[PDB]
Amino acid sequence: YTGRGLSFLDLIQEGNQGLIRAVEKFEYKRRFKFSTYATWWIRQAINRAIADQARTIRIPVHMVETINKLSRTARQLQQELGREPTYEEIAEAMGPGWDAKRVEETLKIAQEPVSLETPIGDEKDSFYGDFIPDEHLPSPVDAATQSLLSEELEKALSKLSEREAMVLKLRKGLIDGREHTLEEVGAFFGVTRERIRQIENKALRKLKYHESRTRKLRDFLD
Amino acid sequence: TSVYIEDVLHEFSTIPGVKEDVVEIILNLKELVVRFLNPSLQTVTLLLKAEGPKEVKARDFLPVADVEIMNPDLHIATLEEGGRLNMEVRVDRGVGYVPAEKHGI
Amino acid sequence: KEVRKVRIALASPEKIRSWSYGEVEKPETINYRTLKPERDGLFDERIFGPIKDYECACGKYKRQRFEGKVCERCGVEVTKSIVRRYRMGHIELATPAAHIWFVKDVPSKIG
Amino acid sequence: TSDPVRQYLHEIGQ
Amino acid sequence: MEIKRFGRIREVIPLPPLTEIQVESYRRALQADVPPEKRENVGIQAAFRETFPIEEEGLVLDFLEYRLGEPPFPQDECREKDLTYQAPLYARLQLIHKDTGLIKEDEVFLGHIPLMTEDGSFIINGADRVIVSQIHRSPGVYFTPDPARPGRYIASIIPLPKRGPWIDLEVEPNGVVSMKVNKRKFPLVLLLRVLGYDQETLARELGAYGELVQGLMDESVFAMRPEEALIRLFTLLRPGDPPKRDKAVAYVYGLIADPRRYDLGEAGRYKAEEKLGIRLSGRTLARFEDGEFKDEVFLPTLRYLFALTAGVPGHEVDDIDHLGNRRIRTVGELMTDQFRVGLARLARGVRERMLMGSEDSLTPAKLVNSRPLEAAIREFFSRSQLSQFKDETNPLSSLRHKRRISALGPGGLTRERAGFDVRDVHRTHYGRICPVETPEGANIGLITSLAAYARVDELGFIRTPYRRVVGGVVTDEVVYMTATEEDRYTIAQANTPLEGNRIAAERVVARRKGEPVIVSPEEVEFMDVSPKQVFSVNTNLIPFLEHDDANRALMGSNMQTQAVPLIRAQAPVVMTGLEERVVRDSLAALYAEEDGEVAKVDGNRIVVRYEDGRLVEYPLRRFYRSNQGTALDQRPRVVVGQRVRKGDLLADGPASENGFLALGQNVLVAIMPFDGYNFEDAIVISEELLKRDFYTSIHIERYEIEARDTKLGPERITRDIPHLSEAALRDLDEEGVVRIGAEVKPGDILVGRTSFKGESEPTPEERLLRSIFGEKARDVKDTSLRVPPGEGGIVVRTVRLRRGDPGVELKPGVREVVRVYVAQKRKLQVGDKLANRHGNKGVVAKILPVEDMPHLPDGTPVDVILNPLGVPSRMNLGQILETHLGLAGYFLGQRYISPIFDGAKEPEIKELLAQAFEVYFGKRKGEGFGVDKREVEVLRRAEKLGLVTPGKTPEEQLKELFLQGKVVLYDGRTGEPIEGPIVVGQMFIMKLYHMVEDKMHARSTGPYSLITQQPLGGKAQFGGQRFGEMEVWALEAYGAAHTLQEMLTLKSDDIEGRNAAYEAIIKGEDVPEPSVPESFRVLVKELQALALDVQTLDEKDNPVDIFEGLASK
DNA sequence: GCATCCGTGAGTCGAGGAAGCACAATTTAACACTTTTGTCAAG
DNA sequence: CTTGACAAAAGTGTTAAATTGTGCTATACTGGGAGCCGTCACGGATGC
Ligand SMILES: [Zn+2]
Repeated sequence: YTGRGLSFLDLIQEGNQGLIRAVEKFEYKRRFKFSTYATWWIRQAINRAIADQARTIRIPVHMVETINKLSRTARQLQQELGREPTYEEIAEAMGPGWDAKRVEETLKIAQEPVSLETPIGDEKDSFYGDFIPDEHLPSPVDAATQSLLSEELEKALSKLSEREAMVLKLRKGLIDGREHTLEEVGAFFGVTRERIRQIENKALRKLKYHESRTRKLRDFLD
Repeated sequence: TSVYIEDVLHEFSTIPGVKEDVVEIILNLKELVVRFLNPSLQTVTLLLKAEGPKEVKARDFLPVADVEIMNPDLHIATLEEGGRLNMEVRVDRGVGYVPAEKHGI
Repeated sequence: KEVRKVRIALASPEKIRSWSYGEVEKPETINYRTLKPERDGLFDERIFGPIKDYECACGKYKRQRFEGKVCERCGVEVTKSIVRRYRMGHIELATPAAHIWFVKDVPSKIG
Repeated sequence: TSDPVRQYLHEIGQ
Repeated sequence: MEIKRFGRIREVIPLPPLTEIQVESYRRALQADVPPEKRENVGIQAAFRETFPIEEEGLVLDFLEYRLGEPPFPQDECREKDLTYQAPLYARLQLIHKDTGLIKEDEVFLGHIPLMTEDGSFIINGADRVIVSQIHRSPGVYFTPDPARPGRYIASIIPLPKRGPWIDLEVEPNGVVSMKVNKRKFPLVLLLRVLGYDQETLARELGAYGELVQGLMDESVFAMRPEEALIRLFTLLRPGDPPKRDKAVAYVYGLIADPRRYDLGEAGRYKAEEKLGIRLSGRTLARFEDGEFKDEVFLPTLRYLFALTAGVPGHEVDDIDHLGNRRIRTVGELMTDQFRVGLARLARGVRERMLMGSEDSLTPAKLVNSRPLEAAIREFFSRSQLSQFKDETNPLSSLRHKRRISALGPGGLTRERAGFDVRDVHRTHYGRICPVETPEGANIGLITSLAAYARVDELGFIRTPYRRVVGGVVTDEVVYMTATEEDRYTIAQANTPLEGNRIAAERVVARRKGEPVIVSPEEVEFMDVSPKQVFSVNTNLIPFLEHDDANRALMGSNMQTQAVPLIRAQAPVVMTGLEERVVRDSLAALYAEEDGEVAKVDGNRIVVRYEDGRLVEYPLRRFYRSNQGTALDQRPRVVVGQRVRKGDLLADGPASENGFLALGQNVLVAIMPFDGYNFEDAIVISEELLKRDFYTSIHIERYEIEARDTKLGPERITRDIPHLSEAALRDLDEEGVVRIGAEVKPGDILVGRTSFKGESEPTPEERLLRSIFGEKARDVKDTSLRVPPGEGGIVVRTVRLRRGDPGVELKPGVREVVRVYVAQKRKLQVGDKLANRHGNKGVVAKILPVEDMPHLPDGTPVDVILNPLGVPSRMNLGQILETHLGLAGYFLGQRYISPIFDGAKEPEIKELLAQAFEVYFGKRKGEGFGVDKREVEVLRRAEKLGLVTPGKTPEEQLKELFLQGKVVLYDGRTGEPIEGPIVVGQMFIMKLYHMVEDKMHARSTGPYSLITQQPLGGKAQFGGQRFGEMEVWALEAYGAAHTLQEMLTLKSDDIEGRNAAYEAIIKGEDVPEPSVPESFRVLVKELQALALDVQTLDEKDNPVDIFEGLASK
C-alpha cells in the first residue's frame, strides 16, 4: 500500500490498529486460521487511514471512494479509446445520476493543494509564495481613501442639525455598531418610529441638496 | 502620412492575392514623392484601385488636380490573379521627421 | 514604552500553554466544500481568531460593537482578523519529545 | 539505527 | 551587390546537418519507421526487451512488438490549443499461463510519446521546448592515481547513471585489496571468493607481480566455501538482516549481476573491452548462471590495477576529464532512460497486481497500468532541468540551443559543486567542443556548444573528421574519429600549404597527443578538414576571428544569439559563408523540394507546380509569436511563373535576406569619441536610421484571461462592466473582447470580465454614501484584463477557447479562456542595446539628427559613432578589419565572404581600398572638384603625425589615408573638419533582445507578500526593488539612519506605518514616525513556535508588548 | 599526536509561477408560521 | 408630534434529503525498496 499519500510506517501502525481490532473480533470456533480474518481488518484499517490522512484538505471516505471509482473508470475508458476521454464518456460510464458537470466538480474537488515552497528555475532562489499577493489586508490606497471618505462624510454631516446627524449615524452604523433600527433609535430619543423615519429622510434630502450644490463627495462612490 | 487599405484592419496583416504584406506596402509608400502644384494645398488623398495579375506602381494612382508623382516607376505591390488592392493614401505637408506615434493621423 | 533589549530563553510547557489560545486536537485544515476552517483544526477560528474582522463563525455578531466579545454559539472572539497572525496554538503530546536543537547540535547539551 | 524501518523490522523479528 | 570570396583552403566535405544531434538520436530511439521485425535492441525497444518478460514466480507477461500511431493533432493545432504534440504508443503483449498452457494476446495502449518536429524541438503543452544533451563521465573502468598517497592507484567501476553503484578498488597499506560499494568498504578477497576463484588460479594469474598477490591471499576466506563466503559478504554489506541464502544471493545478484538493476551500458562495455582487453558477454559485473556466480570484470580490473602499481610499460592511468572518457547523452538516451524508469514502475505495478484477483481470468490489458509511464514521461518533458524552454529569438538562437551540451541536470554536475577541472578546456576539445563559446558567469565551462563538424557517435563519444594523409599527399578520405583514437596519430593543420595534394612546406605544424609539434611531411598522418571544425556555429559566423580575443569573441558569439529579427534585416557585408547553411539547416526559410514552376504567390501561401505536375501548397507562417515574443514571419521571394531549381529559395524566414542569415543592419560606422555620448561603450546613432526604418522590429505580447466557475457564481466575460463609462468600453465589441486592429495603451481594457462579489456587508461610510446617492450596490465587480504599464500596441489576434471544444482540455472549473495577441512595432530608441559580431556592445545613448552627425566630403553622413577606446582594452581588432572591408565594399558596391583563419588579409583589404578610393576620387574629379581646404589642413596635420608621406600631392596623401582605412571626416555642427582622419567604414550591427522598453519599471504602492507583508518582486507582478544586505551596509556607511529605517519599516512592511505615511503624503503632511516591522513579528512568532521565549524589554527590563495586546490572553 | 566522521559554508541584482456495502449520526435546503420592522396614509 | 393598516426581511420550528462516519467483509497470505555520484576547506569531537 506504499506510495498512496502515507509513509510506510504510518501504514504499518494503522494496520497494527486493524490487527488489534481483528484480535478483538477473532473467533477460533470456525476453525479458520488467524491470517484469513486478520487480513480483512488490516487492509480495511490501512485503506481508511489512507482515505482520512493522505490529503492536506480532508475528504470524507465516501467522497474518496467516489473519486477512486471515477479515476478507475476514466483510466479504463482512456485505455479503451486510446486517448483521454471527455467528461461526457466518463459520466456515461459511471452510471445513472452522473453528468459532465458532476464529473467536472468531482475532479475539481480532487485537486490536491500545491506547496508554497516549490522552487521554480534552475537556481533554488524562488518559490510560489513570492508570486502570490496578499489580498486580505487593505492596501495603503484603500486605507487612505477610506480615511478620506470618513473625513469628507464627517465634514458633510456638520451641515446637518445636531439631532439629524446623530440619527443618521445611528441608522448607518457610524458609531461602529450595527445599524440601529427605527424603533431602537426612536426609543433612544423617546420618539415614535414614523417621526424618526421622516427626520432621517429629511436629513438625507438635505445632504443630497448639499452634495448637488457642491459635488465634493461623488468621487468616493465609485 | 496615412494609409487605409480596404478589408485591412492593422498594418500587421497580409492582404490576400498580394505578395507583399501591409508593412512592405507602407515601406514602399514611404519612398513616394508627391509634388503639390498649388502652394495653398496642405493635404491630398490619392486613391489606388487595381486588380491582379499586375505590378501596381506609383503611376496607378488616380490623377488629382495640382498633384504630381515625381517617381511613377516606384514599385508599390505585386497583385496576383484574383487579388484586389483598393486603398487611400493621405499625404500632408510639413517639416522635419514626425513619427507615426506623435501625429497619429 | 521603547524596546531596548531582547531576551531569548527556554519556554516552559506552562509558558507554552499560556501562549496558546487552545489545543489543536485535529489535523483537519479546512472543509473541502464550504472552504471554512474545521473546528479544533490547524486553522480553527475558535483558537486563532476570525478570518475577517468582527465576524464570528456562527454569523451572529458582525460589527465592532461587540469588540472583545466571545460568541456563545461558536466561541470565536469578535475582534480584528489580524490577530490570526499573532495567536498561537499548542499540541499536547501524549509522551514527551526531545527538542532536536538540544540533541544533534554538537556538543549535545542534554548529553 | 538511522533507518526506523530497519529498527522496527529487527524488533518484530524477535 | 556581387559577392567576392576569399580563402585558399578547399573543404573536401560539407557541414553535416546541424540539427542531426537532436534528430538522428530521437529517430534511433523511436524506431517508428523500421518495421518491428527489423528493430534492433536499442532505445525504448531495448527497454521493452530488458524489463519484459514479467514473471510472477506460472504467469508470464511477454512483449512482442510496439507501434506508434499518427498524432491526434497537427503541430499548429497543438500550439494553438496548448496541447502536446505526441503520438499514441500501443504495446502488443501476451499472457501465458505456465500451468494451464494458454496464451491471451491483445494490443494494450501504453499512452503517448511526444514527437519531435522536423527542426528538432518538441511541443510540450503548446510551448516549444528543447532537450539539451548532457555531458557526463563515460561508464567503464578507470584507474586514477591516489592523491593522498603517492605511488598508489585506485580502480573505479562506473555504470550508467542511476543504473548501479560505483565500485572502488584500492590497495590498503596492509597489502589487502579493499572493495568499496555504497560507502561500505570490505575485503575484496571475500567477493572474489564468491565468484568461485581458488588460490591456484589467483597465484597463476596475478602472481607475476609484487607483494599485492601475496596480500590478496587470506586463508580465512579461501578455505571458506563460496556459499558461506556469500553469506558473510551479505552480512558485511547489510547488517541486522537475518542470514538467509536466498535473500543473500538475490541481493548480490541485484547488486552486481542483475541486468535490470545493474547496466554498465554499451559505452561502458566498449570502454571496458578497449581498456582491459577482454570480451564481456553482457553489461554486468558478474554473471549468475547455473546457480552460481561467474566473474566478468573484477579479475581483469584487479590484474590491470596490480600491473599499473608494478609499473608495466603497457598500462597507464586514465584521465577523468579526457573527452574520450566523457560521453554525451542526447535526447534519445535521456528519453530512453525515462521510458525505462516508467516501464519499470509499470512492471512493478503489474507484478503486484497479477498475483491478486481472478488469476484464472486475466488479460494483459487489465494488468497493465500505464499511468506511471505517462507520468514519468510528462515529468521528464516538463519539469526536467535538461528540458529547457526553447530560445527562438532568431533561427540562429534555436540552432545553437539544439546544439548545446550541459554538464548539469539530473545525474550530472552542479553549478556550485564544480571545480576548475570540469570548467577548463581540455586538449581533446579540439574539433569536438567549441572552446570560446560558453555562458560567462556562474555557468562558464559547464555549458558548451558542439563544434561545427563534430558529431555524436552511436556510443555517445564526440567524433571529429580528419583527412587521411599517406605518402605525403592529402587524400579525400575523411575519417570521423574520437579523442582516444585521435591521440594515436600525428595530425597536421588545415592551413598547411599544399601544391595540389602534396604538402609543400618542409616544416609542418602538427599535433601529437594534443601538443603542438613541428614535423616533416613524411611524418604527417592526418590533416584537419578545415579551421571551421574547431569552433561552433556562432563562432564560425564571426569574420576575422583570428584578430579577436577569446574573452570578447565569447561575448560576440553569445550575443549573436540574442539579435532580434528586423523588418528590413540585411545580410552582413563581410560574411564567413555559413549564413546560407545556417538558414537552410534552421528550417526557418522555405525551399523547393525539386525542380518546378511557381504557380501562385501570396503573402499567406505559395502554390508550386513541380515537373511531375503535382500542385504543392506551402503555407507561410505569418506574424507568429515566438517563445521570446519576437514576430516570426516568412516573406515570399518568388513571383508567379518563375521557374525554380531544386533547393532554391521560396520564402525568406525570420532574420534572413535571400537565404542569408541577416541578424542586423549594415550601417556606416565612424570610430571616434563624440561629446562624451560614446563614454563607456555607449553608442551614438543617427536619426537617418529611424527615418528609413532600420533596427525596427515587431514584438507580439500575449495576454491571457480565464472565466471560471465560482461558488459565488460563474464569472462572465461581457462588455457590460459596471461603473464604467462608454469611453473605456469604446474598443470592446459585443462579446467583451477588444476588436482586432484597435490600438491599446496602458490602462486600457483588452477583455471585459465581471466577477461576483463576496457576500459581505459594506463599511458604514460606503453604506451612507450609497444611501445619499440612492444607488443600490450591484452584485458584480470589475475583474477585467487591462494592459500593464509600459506595454501596449495593436491588437492583432484574439483566440477564444470554450469548454467542450474539440481537443481543448481546459482545467476543471474553468468555463473559458481568452488570449489576446497584441503586436507593437518597436523602433530604435535611447537605452536599446546594440552589438556586433566581435563583442562590442552598448546602449544607444543619443539619437542625433542627420545634420549633426559627421559627414564624408561627398556629403554622406555616418550612421553610427563608436568609441575607439573599446578596442585597445578588449583586444578585438577584428571589428577594425571588418570596418575597413565594409568601407571598401560600400565604395565598390560589393559584399565579401572571408572565412575564419583563412580569408581576407591586410594586402587584399588594402588593394580593395585602393580600388574604392580610385572610384571615389575619380567621381569627384569627373564632377569637377579638386581638394578641399579642410582636406588640405587635415592632410597637413596627418603628415605632422606621420600618417602620410611628406612631399606627396594631396591626392596621393588622401589615397594613403584611404589605404589606412581613414578618411577626412567633417563635423556636422561646426563644419570644420575633425583634426585627424577618422576610421569610417560599413559595419554589421545587431539589435539585441535586451531593450529598455521591457526593462524599465517603477512602483509606488502595489501587491504585498503573504507572510512577511513585504512588496513582491518583478516587473510582471508589479513589485518593488530588492534592498538587500549590501545596500543596507552602504546606508550604514553613509550613516543615513533615518533613510535606512524608512526603507526597512515605512516603505517595506510597517503596515500601519506605510498606511499612515501614504495618508500623510496625500494630505500634504510629513510621514509619521515608523513602528516595529511585521518581519520582526514573524521572527518572534516563529522563534516562539520553536519553543524559544523571545521577549522584548525596556530600560527597566520590563516586558514590552510589540503586538499591541493582540497576542495576549 | 593523528586518522576520521559530521556539520557548515561557499556574491549581488533581474527573470524566471488502486474496494464496496449497509446503516446510523450530523447538516442543511425547503417550506410554514409568527415577529419585526419600513413605509404609507391621516392630520 | 401622534395612530392605525399593509408588505416584505429575518428568525423560529419541522421535514426529509444530502452528507458524513463508523462497522464489516472468515481458504491462506507473517521482515522494504531505493539508491547508488565529480568539492574544498575549516572547526570539532571521536576515538585509537
Ligand atoms: Zn459566533
